[PDB]
Amino acid sequence: LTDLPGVGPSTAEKLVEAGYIDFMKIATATVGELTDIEGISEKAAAKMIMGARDLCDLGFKSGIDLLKQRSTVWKLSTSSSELDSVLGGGLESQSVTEFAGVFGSGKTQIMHQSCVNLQNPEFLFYDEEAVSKGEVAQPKAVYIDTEGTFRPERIMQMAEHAGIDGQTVLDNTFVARAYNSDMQMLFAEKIEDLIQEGNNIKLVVIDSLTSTFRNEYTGRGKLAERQQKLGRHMATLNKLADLFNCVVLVTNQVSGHAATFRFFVRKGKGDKRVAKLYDSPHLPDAEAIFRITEKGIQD
Ligand SMILES: Nc1ncnc2c1ncn2[C@@H]1O[C@H](COP(=O)(O)OP(=O)(O)NP(=O)(O)O)[C@@H](O)[C@H]1O
Ligand SMILES: [Mg+2]
Ligand SMILES: [Mg+2]
Repeated sequence: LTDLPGVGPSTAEKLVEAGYIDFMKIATATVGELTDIEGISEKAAAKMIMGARDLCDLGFKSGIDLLKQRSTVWKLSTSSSELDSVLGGGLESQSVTEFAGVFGSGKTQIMHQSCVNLQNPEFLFYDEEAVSKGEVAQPKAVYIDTEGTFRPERIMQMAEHAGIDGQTVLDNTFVARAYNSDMQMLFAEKIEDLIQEGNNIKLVVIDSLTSTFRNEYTGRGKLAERQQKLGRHMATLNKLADLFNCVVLVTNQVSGHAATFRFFVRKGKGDKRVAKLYDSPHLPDAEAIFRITEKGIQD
């Protein structure tokens, strides 16, 4: 931090104590965020922000440099061929993907499968020229469970069928049981703390993203307070995904909010499930057929 213009030993201590340990967080911070650190002037805050931006090279880019930025995105396999294809490779890091669907369509199953797949290095697709092995080493997941449906037995089972160690998944997955939107949102904001503690959080799951908000803001009169709260939640999720190059997955039961990739899942015959991609930034709408068995997601 002292490398930053105007930042000395004392200021650096104030910053690290306020959660600002890396340059990107400072480079992308508002003057308000820093000035509120107390002892950090608005003039110094402005100087270090401008300084961090330059150190991080946050300016105009064009040509081949545009491709380089896009290549920092790695993708996680869903264990389904059709689904990975519809996704253009797999679940994207630096974006939020929503799996919406009717009761029992498999939203939670997909969340569990992703936690398991994170521990199979062959399921993380990336360009080794833009993404180093070190960046995706010892990956960990965070599962914010707002429904109470996290099931360690299912993790063990899916892991077994995938040929990987179930306990290893459990050891590298953090679960937080949230009973309301306040806890849900706070846990999400605390993920940055886990990373500062040395945990390479590469997958974040929110199951469910919308349940608490709906139960708390039923009265369709104060829909403003609700949309404001959820919007701030989503903004935190998107920034977290971008800054820490990780995959953010969220579920939503449906029989409006921001999400970069949107799926609607319904049941097929028995084992069968059909997931319709109806919104993404660069892909055409398409449907993927897969199944959910004791092995987890397959086909
Ligand atoms: N161990 C398992 N073996 C085979 N199928 C399983 C297993 N566990 C779960 N399933 C399937 O997963 C279905 C439930 O999927 P689930 O992910 O909970 O749907 P959901 O969308 O999250 N439901 P909800 O949260 O209520 O809206 C079951 O009813 C089973 O068919
Ligand atoms: Mg993003
Ligand atoms: Mg569920």
